Amino acid sequence: GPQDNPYERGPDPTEDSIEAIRGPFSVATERVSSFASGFGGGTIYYPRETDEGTFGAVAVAPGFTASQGSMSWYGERVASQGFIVFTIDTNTRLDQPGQRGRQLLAALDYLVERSDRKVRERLDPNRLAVMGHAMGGGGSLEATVMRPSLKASIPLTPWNLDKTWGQVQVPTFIIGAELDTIAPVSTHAKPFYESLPSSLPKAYMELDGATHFAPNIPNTTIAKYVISWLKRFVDEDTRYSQFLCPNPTDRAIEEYRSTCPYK
Ligand code: 9J6
Ligand SMILES: [Ca+2]
Ligand SMILES: [Zn+2]
Ligand SMILES: [Zn+2]
Ligand SMILES: [Zn+2]
Repeated sequence: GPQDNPYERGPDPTEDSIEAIRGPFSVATERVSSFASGFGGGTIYYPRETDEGTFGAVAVAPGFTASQGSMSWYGERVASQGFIVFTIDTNTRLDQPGQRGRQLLAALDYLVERSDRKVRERLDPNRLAVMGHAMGGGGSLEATVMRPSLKASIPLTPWNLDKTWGQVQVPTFIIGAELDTIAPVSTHAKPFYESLPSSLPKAYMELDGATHFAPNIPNTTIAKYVISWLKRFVDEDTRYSQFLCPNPTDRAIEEYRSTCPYK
């Protein structure tokens, strides 16, 4: 209930609600020009209804050679659960993970400092998160080292040649694709996960049979746990702990690792 947490948004969740293509909030968009400073522009998805209060935000980066269109399905699927979701483009499609991390932070700065009134009035600037695919997932990790005040980080089939993330202090949920040949889980996702502190709230979800591009098309297993992670950590919403702990056992999941419970 709202009395025990001012950040709770939407009705009490069910497996149905977290798997839904659209959550309880209707969503509008604002397009941001690529000539915005610090990143390549993007699309801001935001909840229209303001009667429950302001929302946290997640900036969402694509991978190498890719654009925001590869991540577009996250926009309304996650925003309709009560989040501002900014699917960005990078300065160039060839940008590397550190560059992508800086651009994720620039996108969040844009929301806080430069966005239209419609967005700015709906945003709690104290509750921000990052998510990204592949090199953008590497970027999500990088952004958390740069800005430890982030509330959550979701590296999706992440790629990074930097394998060590022990200094990360932000709750991090890594999603791996079992059969990824571009960022193989053996040398990317798994070592990133194991390198994160064992006292950090964290999880690793590996998708059975999945390729590197699994995160680029609607995937209910990805969506329901992305939503739950952001709820738990951006909103401190413990109504969603039930889906994260104990570890999920969905058939689509090859394996799940976590530091449950998240005190
Ligand atoms: C061709 C130059 O480098 C790569 O393909 C590195 C891995 C890119 C992973 C991705 O963001 O999909
Ligand atoms: Ca720009
Ligand atoms: Zn409550
Ligand atoms: Zn490192
Ligand atoms: Zn498998």
